[PDB]
Amino acid sequence: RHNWGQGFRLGD
Amino acid sequence: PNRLIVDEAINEDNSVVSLSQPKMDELQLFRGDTVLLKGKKRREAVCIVLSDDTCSDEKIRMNRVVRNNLRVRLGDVISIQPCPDVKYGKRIHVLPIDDTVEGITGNLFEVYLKPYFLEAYRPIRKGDIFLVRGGMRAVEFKVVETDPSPYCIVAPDTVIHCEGEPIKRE
Repeated sequence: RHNWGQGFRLGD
Repeated sequence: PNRLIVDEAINEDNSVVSLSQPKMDELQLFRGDTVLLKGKKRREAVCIVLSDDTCSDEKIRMNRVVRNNLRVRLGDVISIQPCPDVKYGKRIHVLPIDDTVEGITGNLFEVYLKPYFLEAYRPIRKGDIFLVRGGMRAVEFKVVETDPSPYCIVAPDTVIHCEGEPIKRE
């Protein structure tokens, strides 16, 4: 199935 | 679904489509609402609707990115409807299109995605292709996953994932 990996919180 | 003829954009923001105020009133749309668009080849898109004072009642102004995403040209017809259910995304996963990131590219989040998304509250849909200009490179991305699925708004708490193998064109 899907591998999301790691990410960044967008913020404001 | 109201049907509308595709016209050129004046506002060049990828997330925006424009309608005449009378058409917005007829559809009960408010400035800034999320709308669901249907194009050719079973393609769908989510956008933010604004009014435009030169727009013909039976037309919709949309930029080239949204047109391409819907597989329509200027003069083709789309359908529009309100899409009020769209929630703030927990997380999204986008991958660049191989032929736009051939060779060395800087960090995709820093150069492209952060500036693109920051404070824009962009509605996006799984399967969308969008274009970011990172001075003077233009990178195209595909939305490979959203949570919730298949669409969401990209908001401050949304975690943006862009790791993985580049997507092959077509």
